[PDB]
Amino acid sequence: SMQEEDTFRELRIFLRNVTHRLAIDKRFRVFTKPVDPDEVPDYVTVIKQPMDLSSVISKIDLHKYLTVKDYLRDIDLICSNALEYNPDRDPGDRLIRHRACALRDTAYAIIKEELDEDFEQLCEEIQESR
Amino acid sequence: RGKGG
Repeated sequence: SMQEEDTFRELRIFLRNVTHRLAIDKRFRVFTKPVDPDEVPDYVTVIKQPMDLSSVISKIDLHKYLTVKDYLRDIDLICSNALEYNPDRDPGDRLIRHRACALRDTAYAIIKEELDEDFEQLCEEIQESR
Repeated sequence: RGKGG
C-alpha cells in the first residue's frame, strides 16, 4: 500500500542520515569507499562480500533495506571484513580493527537512541508479508 | 592479507 511505501521511505531517510553521520567521522574514512582492487589486488582472495559506506548508500537508494536489521547486517559486514582482512598484531592492523569496531558500536548506539522499536517492528512485519 | 605497515 501507499502507507507501507511511506514507511519504507521514512526508513531510507533514517538510514541515509545514520550513514552520513558515520561517513563524515574522520575515524571511518577507510570505510567510506570500496577497497580499490587496483591498489589491493589481494583483497578479493580473502574478502568475498566487500562492503563500505558508499555501497550502503547505494543499497539504501536501491530499496534494498526494508528493515534496520538488514542495514545492520551490512554494517556488521564492514566490521567483520576489516577484522578478517587485517587480523595481525601490528599497529596499523590494530588501528583499522579498532576503528571497524567503533564504526559498528557507533551505528548500534545511534540506532538504540534514535530508532523507534515499533517503527522497526512495522518494517519487519511488512517485509514478512511480502 | 593486511593493509597496515
